[PDB]
Amino acid sequence: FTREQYQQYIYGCIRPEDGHTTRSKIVTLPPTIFKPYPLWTGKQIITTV
Amino acid sequence: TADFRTLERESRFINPPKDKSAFPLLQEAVQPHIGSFNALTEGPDG
Amino acid sequence: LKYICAECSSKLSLSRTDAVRCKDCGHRILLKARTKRLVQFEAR
Amino acid sequence: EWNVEKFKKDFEVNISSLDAREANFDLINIDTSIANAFRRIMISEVPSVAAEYVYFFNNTSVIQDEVLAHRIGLVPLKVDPDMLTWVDSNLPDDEKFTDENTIVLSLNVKCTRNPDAPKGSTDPKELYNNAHVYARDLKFEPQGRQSTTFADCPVVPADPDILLAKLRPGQEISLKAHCILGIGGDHAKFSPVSTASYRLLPQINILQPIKGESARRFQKCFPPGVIGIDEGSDEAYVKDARKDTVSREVLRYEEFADKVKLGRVRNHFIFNVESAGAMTPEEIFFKSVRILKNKAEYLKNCPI
Amino acid sequence: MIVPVRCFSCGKVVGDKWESYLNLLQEDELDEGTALSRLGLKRYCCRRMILTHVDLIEKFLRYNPLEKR
Amino acid sequence: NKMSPYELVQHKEESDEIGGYFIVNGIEKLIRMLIVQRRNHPMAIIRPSFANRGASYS
Amino acid sequence: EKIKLLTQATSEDGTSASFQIVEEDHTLGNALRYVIMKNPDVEFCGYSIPHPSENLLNIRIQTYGETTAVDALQKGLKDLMDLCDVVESKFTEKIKSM
Amino acid sequence: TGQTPIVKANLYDDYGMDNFPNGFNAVVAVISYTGYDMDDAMIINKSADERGFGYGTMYKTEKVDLALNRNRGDPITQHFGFGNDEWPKEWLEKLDEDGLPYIGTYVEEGDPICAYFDDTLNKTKIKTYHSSEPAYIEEVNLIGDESNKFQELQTVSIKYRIRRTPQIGDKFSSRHGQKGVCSRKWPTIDMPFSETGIQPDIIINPHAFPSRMTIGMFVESLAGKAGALHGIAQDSTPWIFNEDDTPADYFGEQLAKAGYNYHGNEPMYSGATGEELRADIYVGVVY
Ligand SMILES: [Zn+2]
Ligand SMILES: [Zn+2]
Repeated sequence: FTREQYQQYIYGCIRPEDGHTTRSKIVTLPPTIFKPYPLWTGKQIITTV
Repeated sequence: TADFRTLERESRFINPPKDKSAFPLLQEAVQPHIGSFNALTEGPDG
Repeated sequence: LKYICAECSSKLSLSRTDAVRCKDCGHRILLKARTKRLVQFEAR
Repeated sequence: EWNVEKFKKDFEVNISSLDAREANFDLINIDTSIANAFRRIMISEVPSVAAEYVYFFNNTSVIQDEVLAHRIGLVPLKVDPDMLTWVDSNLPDDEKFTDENTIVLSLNVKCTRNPDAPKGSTDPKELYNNAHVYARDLKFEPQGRQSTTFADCPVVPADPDILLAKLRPGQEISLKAHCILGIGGDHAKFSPVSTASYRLLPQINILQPIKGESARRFQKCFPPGVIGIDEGSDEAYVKDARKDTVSREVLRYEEFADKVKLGRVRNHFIFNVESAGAMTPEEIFFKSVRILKNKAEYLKNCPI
Repeated sequence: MIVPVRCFSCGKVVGDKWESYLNLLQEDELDEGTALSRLGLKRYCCRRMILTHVDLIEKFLRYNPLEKR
Repeated sequence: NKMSPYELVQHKEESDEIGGYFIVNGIEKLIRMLIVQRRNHPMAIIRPSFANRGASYS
Repeated sequence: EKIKLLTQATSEDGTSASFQIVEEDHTLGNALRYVIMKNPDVEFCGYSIPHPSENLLNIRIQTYGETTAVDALQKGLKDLMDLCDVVESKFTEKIKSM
Repeated sequence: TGQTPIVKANLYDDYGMDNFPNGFNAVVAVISYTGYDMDDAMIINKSADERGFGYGTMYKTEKVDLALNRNRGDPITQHFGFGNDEWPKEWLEKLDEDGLPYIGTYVEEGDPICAYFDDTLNKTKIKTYHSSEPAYIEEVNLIGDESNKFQELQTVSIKYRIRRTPQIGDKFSSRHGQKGVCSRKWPTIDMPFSETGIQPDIIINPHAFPSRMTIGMFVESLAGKAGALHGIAQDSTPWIFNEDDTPADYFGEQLAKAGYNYHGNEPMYSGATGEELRADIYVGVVY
């Protein structure tokens, strides 16, 4: 997942204003692959979920 | 393949047959009901 | 004329204590005809 | 880095065809997020005029009233949606339908038996009088100041042969219909578009050369304008990557499971906008990029 | 019962094409595949409206309570 | 009884209308069919309730 | 009452803040999310619908600093405006040539 | 508006079932897209039945009998029509001068359906609509009594019609036992869409197939789509296919001659995000 896709799947399920988060700010992870362009593996979706 | 019987389905909707009915196989589905009441009045020995 | 014979489709009226039958054939079922009135619909 | 001048260099439009109803055109180097945002407006949020309130005075026909009212609502009306404004729903019915908000349509048709029909006829157009009610029988009645601004163009339906009802003698239909604006998110009758959707440009990538007698069977597994054979050497190439329906027929044959792959150009959209009749498909897409600009402009000025 | 205006999938106006279709099957002796293509019905959602319309209103209309018989 | 499907329409019934049913108080009733033992054939039957006709019944 | 800053999700610094837009579908929320993820100061951004049967739309914007989350939203609405002003011009330049 | 099926047995046209249409051909995609259709549920395109997809009505008839409280020639105390008392002018709207309702009037709960004058109380009582679902009055019969002496009317049959637009929670089904209620009339711009431009007006889950093993619905999808393209109907009376001529091969080679996929699939896109989906989505029309 690219960075626009990665941050869309997290806010589509957390939504901090309904109090599903515990930090009042969505924290993320560094991507799995830095070069040539950043990508997040789908393991790492549920890691930050 | 089958066929859509358009221009025959449509013509039979406009004017029904003045002779005997189309689809005679539907009339044989109730002959054990129709022909059973017809035996009460007609047939052999009255 | 507010009624229709169900048999012969002749339109007719029906006064007080009058017999329910068509004046043209002895049929006992009258159909109340539809008089022109506003009926408001939403086209949905 | 992204900029509005970097997008202005890479974006271009490649228009294929025009017609009074259908327009085929392309958007290059634009996102799927924006190209979907244009077709979601063309179906749902671009206005059109359709019949919403139908006022039956008499209906003794076989098709009942809410269904016959529903069919008048689905009739497309050839009228410019810019010629009249929006209604306010909270206003009462005396003050809501003004002549700047509402076009009135009437349908008065009576059926009677034709005594001059030939013997043994079957055709109901000759055996009866006014037996079929069409969309052209919806007569336009201008009220107020719209007898002048619609004198140049009356409200005729876009498809005048739409069969509304069928009648037998003795039966009649008498109604009035107030048609107003609305969007396709409200009801399907306000979408001014038959269909508006994109397919992305397919990318037929021949990996290994298909020279020989396998270039008549590789050509057969596509639409005929897609693959051609080269003249200077017998060699299948891509003539036009637009004409292919993505059928993946080459993947059924194990001969071509190494020599070709079927990708997709991820930013070359092919819009196919088909108008229902009220507007040109040039104008619907032109409104839909104006609706999205005004939609972001409304949030830019509203206080947070 | 009667021909549907504006087919159920895309929204193409279809209801003006019933009486032309029966003209293009009886007078012009065509099969159903060519007649749906000549009327401009290309998408198969549009094609299954005129191909599979029953037109059952003609069977309803022979019960007219407003005329003698 | 012998009406054409034209004549069944003119007598308001239905064109290909099959009968079979009684009309009772405006309601279309139907007497069902029952499956039942064949006529005129004596079939050998083992039932434990034949023993309960008294003593020594098999 | 069209745009509304959700006070229980905003930050005191102003860098992180949620927004709630009434009667907006995926049409604007996906287009606005793409344009402001092109900003090299936005850290997090995404849109979400709380329930499809209610015409509501939430949008998160979190940024690295040196800009508030409202000032990011105002830039992304300006640049989604200008992106619709160049797809309007080139479609007009090709329909005049035709 | 019923339709005749694309995919039908040869016994269908032999029993005259075209006289009685019981459903409609629907563009059915077998896709997990929605999230609202898992166990047995299913969705409709919203703009499908804004156009009249699957619309139906319900007719309900009650008999208003004014002569069931007396016996043997005693004078009738209850007459249809209005009297001379001060009865409220509110119910001239629903009722005619003879105490009968008009044809086509919209009647919700509490509205009068007939007015009758009484003699033992000297007051016009109305009978009212004892149902919480609103209706329209379609026809009013006058059931006259048959006797040697002629009698004023005491029995009137009134028929209602009720608009049953397909709401969500209504059960639809296929011709293979795939029942299920409707979840949400999903909007057209949010539905998936093919490259041809169409959108499926029914979504069924692919998880309704493996435990149920209704492979006859997968092959009605091929046979339905390959028939609407060529304008033909295919017979589907059973055991016309062997194990050597599979109908996946019969209706597959018809879809290849039209330019569509052999396996019944189509490239589809999402309505929400607008992206190319992974695999070609399995579509086609079933009844
Ligand atoms: Zn009479
Ligand atoms: Zn269509």
